[PDB]
Amino acid sequence: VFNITAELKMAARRRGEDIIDLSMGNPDGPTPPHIVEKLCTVAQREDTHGYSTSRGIPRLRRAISHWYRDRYDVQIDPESEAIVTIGSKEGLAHLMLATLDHGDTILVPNPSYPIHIYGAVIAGAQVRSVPLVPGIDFFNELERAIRESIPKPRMMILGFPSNPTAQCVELDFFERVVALAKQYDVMVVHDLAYADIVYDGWKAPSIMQVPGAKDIAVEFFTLSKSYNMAGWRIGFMVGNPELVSALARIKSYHDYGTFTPLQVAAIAALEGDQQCVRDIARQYQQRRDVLVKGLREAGWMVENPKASMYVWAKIPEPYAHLGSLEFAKKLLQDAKVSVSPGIGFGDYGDDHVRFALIENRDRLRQAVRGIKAMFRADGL
Amino acid sequence: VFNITAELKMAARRRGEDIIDLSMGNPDGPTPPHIVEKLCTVAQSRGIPRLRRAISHWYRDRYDVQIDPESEAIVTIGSKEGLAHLMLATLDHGDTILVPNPSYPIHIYGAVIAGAQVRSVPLVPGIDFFNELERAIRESIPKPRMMILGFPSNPTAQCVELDFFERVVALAKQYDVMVVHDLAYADIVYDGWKAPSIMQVPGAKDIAVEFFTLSKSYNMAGWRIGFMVGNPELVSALARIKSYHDYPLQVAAIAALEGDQQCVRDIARQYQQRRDVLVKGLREAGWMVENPKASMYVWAKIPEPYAHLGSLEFAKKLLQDAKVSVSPGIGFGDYGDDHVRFALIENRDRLRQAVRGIKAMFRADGL
Amino acid sequence: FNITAELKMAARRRGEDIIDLSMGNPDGPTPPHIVEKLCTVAQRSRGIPRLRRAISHWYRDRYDVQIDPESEAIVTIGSKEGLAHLMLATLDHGDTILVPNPSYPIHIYGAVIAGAQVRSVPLVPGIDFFNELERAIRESIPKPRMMILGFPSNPTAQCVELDFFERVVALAKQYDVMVVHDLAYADIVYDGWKAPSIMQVPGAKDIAVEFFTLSKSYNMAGWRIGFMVGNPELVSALARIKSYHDYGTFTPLQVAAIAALEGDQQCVRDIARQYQQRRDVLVKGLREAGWMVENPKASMYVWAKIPEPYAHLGSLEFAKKLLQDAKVSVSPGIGFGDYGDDHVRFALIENRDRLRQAVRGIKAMFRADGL
Amino acid sequence: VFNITAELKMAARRRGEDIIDLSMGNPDGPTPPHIVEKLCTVATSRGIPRLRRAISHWYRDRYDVQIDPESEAIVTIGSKEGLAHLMLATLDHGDTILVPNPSYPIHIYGAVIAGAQVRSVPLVPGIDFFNELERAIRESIPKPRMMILGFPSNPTAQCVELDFFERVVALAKQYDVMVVHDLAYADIVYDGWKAPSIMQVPGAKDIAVEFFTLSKSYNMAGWRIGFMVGNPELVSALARIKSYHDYGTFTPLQVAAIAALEGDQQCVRDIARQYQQRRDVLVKGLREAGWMVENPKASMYVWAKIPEPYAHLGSLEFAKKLLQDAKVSVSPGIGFGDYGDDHVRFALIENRDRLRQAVRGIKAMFRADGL
Ligand SMILES: Cc1ncc(COP(=O)(O)O)c(C=O)c1O
Ligand SMILES: *Cc1c(COP(=O)(O)O)cnc(C)c1O
Repeated sequence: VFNITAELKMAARRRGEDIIDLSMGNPDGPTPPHIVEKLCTVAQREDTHGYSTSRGIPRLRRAISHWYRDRYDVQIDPESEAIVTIGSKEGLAHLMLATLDHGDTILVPNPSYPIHIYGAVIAGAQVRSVPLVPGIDFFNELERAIRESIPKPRMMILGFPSNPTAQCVELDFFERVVALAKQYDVMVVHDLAYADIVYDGWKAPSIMQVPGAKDIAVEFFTLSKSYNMAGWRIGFMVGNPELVSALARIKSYHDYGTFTPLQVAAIAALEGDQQCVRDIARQYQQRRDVLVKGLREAGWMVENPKASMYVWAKIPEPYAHLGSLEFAKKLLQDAKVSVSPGIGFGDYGDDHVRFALIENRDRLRQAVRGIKAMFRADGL
Repeated sequence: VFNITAELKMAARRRGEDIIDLSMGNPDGPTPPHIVEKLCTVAQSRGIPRLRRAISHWYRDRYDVQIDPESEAIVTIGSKEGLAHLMLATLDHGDTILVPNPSYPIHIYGAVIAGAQVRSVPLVPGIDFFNELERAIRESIPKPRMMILGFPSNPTAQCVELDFFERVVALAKQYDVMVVHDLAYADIVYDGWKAPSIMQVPGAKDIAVEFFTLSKSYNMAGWRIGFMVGNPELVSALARIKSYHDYPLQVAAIAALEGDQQCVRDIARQYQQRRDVLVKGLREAGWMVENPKASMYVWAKIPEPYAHLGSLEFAKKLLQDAKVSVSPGIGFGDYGDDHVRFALIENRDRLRQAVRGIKAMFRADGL
Repeated sequence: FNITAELKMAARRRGEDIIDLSMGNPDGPTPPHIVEKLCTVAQRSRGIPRLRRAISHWYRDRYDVQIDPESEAIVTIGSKEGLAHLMLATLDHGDTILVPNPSYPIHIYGAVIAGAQVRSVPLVPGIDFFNELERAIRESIPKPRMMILGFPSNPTAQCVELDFFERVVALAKQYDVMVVHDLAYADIVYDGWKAPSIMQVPGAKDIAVEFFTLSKSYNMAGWRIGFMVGNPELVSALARIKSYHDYGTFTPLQVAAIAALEGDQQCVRDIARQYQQRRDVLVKGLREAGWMVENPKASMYVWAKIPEPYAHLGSLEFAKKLLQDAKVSVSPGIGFGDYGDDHVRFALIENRDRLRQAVRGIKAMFRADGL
Repeated sequence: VFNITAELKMAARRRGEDIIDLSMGNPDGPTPPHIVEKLCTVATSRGIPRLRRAISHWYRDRYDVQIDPESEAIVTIGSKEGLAHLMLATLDHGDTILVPNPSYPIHIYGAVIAGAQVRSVPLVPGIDFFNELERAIRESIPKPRMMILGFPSNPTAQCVELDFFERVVALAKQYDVMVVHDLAYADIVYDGWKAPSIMQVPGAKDIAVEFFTLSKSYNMAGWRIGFMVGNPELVSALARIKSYHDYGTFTPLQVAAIAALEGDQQCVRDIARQYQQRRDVLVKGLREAGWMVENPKASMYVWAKIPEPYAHLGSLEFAKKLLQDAKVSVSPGIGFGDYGDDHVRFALIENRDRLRQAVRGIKAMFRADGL
């Protein structure tokens, strides 16, 4: 369905229209200079080679261990419990191949990030979606989902802060999941891509802070959003040492490691001064504030996200009959603002659209003006 | 879990106990002698045309339904097998199907063949089955390929009216989800209650198939002869799968269908009287079990004071203390853990003996 | 086989008297003492414990072989269905099995049901079979899970000695490839011969199972009753699979199976010797006509090399010629694998007079043609 | 099984032995500055149009082949991964693919990971490869869906001419078996020899695709960039699976890739020359010691027949001896398929002084063995 709104947008650009594109999570801004300089400097050294070791260069797995200790007081063995990925999409897709085949089911929330589905369907797995929405007991539905699939699902894939809803959970959420996943012996994957994209002084919890999460869980983190990595993919997975090893084995038949100069560049991102991450977080918080306040002054009472790069907006009553896909087309044609239709994230999302905070503030104000002129011209 | 209770039962008889076996669902009764005689005489790809003509007449005479015997009917060696081959023809390996909970698992073998995965759908008092069915469809990605239903129902004895089927069929067509219906207990009905066929619903043949076995109606337990009727493209799919075998009870089985039918009535009558003894008996003992309106089963809710134990442990209690073997409800799914299933497959004297074994158990536990 | 069965029926609807030696179904009646028990018990998960005892005694008295009735034998609803279930128990979807070419396709149903791929191993005169079998084992990755064999063979009638099996078993142990052997035609033996069991090879049960269908030895076509013996862990696999499938094998057939296997074997001796006399009439008639066929020593088939003037036709089109011109239906050899395409199969399923009418139509065809 | 050889090597280093590592074929030389520069200054699923145009020009200039950049070309993330995805897009459980033996093990793996089974076809002096190749097609049911080839070859260094490819293509077209060709070593050619593309065969595109990686030609090892050309449907298939995975655009790397293809091509010739010089030193050195290895005509590899006195040890054991006695790590031929158990592979990935050091170790080992 995102193909549909990608086409309409591109048609609008080719018509010459000035479209505020708030429909993708591609960071707009530049990569921090220390990171780019390392990459370039290391690539230019005659002794450098692109290929590296199966699990990542030891110094980088060390940096990831340190990142866990410092942020979460969590122990990750760099030798056995950490592995460098070529971004989390690669990482996940490969964990699924290693772990899933025809005859297996994974559980995903609805609405959620569709990448987690594709990988599993590509690996041969079936997907069972679990409602994650206001006024439904998630833990009842998750436990139903486990009990009422035969055979039980091998795995459940969660991601907080959430894409697309911006939902944040505290540590007692993770305790429940973990105790539940151990009870039925279902593996937990957790996607921590938005851990640094956090507003109002809040911190994102890792699942690896629960005692014995390592016995049942793995956790993916990507550098894309925290460090504005554009046209570069790198991250890691940690936790259960057998799952880390199964990802290592599958990867050795696919790649020669992550591009070495990018791995060295990741060391410079993860180590040392993290002001560039706080600035990126801050830049999103203020874009959030212009968007949310502006939509509200126009009479669209959108909810204020506590994290992620997304405002997950409930379709106003007077347009609710249209559906998300139809509404998002209207926003594009009438307001000259590209959004993602909520239905693209699962059927429980059809009453919403998602905005990504990827244009600057003036542009955002221009998006708000376009939406407000639409309301006015529709008689609202 | 049935293997668990089939082995404790055989361990009890290993020990010289007089166990009243009400746990299998297999007729004790004699096959009508005219059918057995025709087997003796005969001994001296879609199935025999004659046998396929017989099902067509059957479908017309019972249900006013048109079945073309050239294309819309196929003989099977039983519904487990036929369901296996359909699944094989219709699923990609690993695909999903919908099974009610609680229900008799006629899919297990198909699941082994197709690598099928089951989404269990609650079919229980208190919950809206259609909302749950549509939910399970929607929430499985990709969509399930089929839903397997059976009325009258094993193990619940739940019967349905035509309007259920017109409602399943309308929903099936809405999501292009194939409907398989097992009419195995169509003749075992009580009190002028009657069993509709999903094929009475107009346009059913665009989305549904129906299986019937001879084993319950005619006491042909293990003769394994049945048939499938429905969509002609799915009949043809089965015929392909059967043709890979490249290959007498079929012939004998003609007598069952096109012969005199009083024996089918007499069989249902036998089960009805048996039902009356156990139900009456259990109730004298204060076990206020529901009277079934159809099928060979009494679906008994576990008395509150035995509720804590769960179906498995109550069944162990029953086997140890009352010398009666029952099917624990959880063998039919988690939504059956508060029941047991009795099969009316012993004689009435023996049903009485079981009633007295249950009573005493209750006398000794202070009820 | 469908093609030739359609042309045959076409010819009959046109009023032609076709001598059908194409189908392969026993025409004789089931011995009374067998039928008797089917009737009587009908009126009144591993197989009946008594029937598995009758299998155990069968192997002890015919092959001096110990088969433990409680763990090493199991009753089947025929060998085709029995093989499918074994395959479901031991194959992962998409795995490969080895099969001789040419051979009768008893594997096909299992292959489709278990999702198995097939690798054929040429089994023909002048090709080292063991070379090809091991080569087929080594050139497949992952290793094939099983090889399927059947001696006396359908369609070639080939017979092997006990040494052929001790090499198979020894090879199968080397690579850890399961052996399945089909003893179907063991009792259909001629001229004083006794057919050997793979289970006579010491430690055969470590790597192999053996299947017997009652159909051929006892005129029990359509009865769908046989057994498997061998490895206890493979038998237990089959017992599990079968428990999901059916409540149990039709007891009257099981008790009929006991009459067949226990006691007086005079009726199997008589069936054999009948096939022998039919063999002699067809083999002799065909040679008299300058069709120099091989003579089988077991089984019901005369595996007949296509005469050279008709070799360019292939087995399909030549068999069509037999049907059209001689009024005889044979099974083309290609239906058994491409390495059969210079043969046709004859089944000894008509009476001697009918077999002579065939030989006669065939003689006239050579005479009408150039030969 | 190259894990055993990599573990022994690491053990030796851990003991301070100076090991000349000629096992894993990892290019050791630097990427040309002009390529690497484009990484610094720049920092759909079919690829940047300009890159696909460069691909097109490369096929037109080198081979006189027309490849529509719109429909017949796709940027991969390198051949290893790109092939792995083509396999996931085209293969599942129930398929079999065909691979030579000995051959490049990474093809086998992508296929297996996708769930295909693999049938290997001997490609060795003394055996007729096309006869065995057609047998492998005909004797597997279902018939294999694809065959994967690569010349010049890893590990054997075999080079073929266009005549070879036009017989593959015709055989492929006769049986409708797709053909995958790996052109990774197109530029690593010696002594004026030249490697053809399967696309020079007219109608190749109806049945065939070709992979080329920038890794060897341009010392871009681990850069995760290449492309695939040929059949538009297999190209579209690769395109769709890429969309769903969304592993990334990697414009900087595509941009660098453009610099490789459009830049001065002398660096490629320099790279080939360097390997030709290292080959001259290893071949001449071994021969002076009395090990008369075949001179490769292309590829980073010397494919050395185990000398007769050591033949009996087999390749893994002879490789181990080479590491212990000569202080040289080689890859044992059996890791490439059973038909390679009589060779070892050297990779020309160490400089000439080091190659001299290897040779001296190997000579000292022949001398201590009295051979
Ligand atoms: C939940 C989540 N995980 C991962 C990613 C990005 O993954 P990668 O590291 O491959 O860039 C995103 C970007 O959309 C995301 O939203
Ligand atoms: C091409 C390549 C290889 C190939 O050598 P093998 O030892 O045969 O695997 C290895 N590593 C890299 C980085 C390569 O590019």
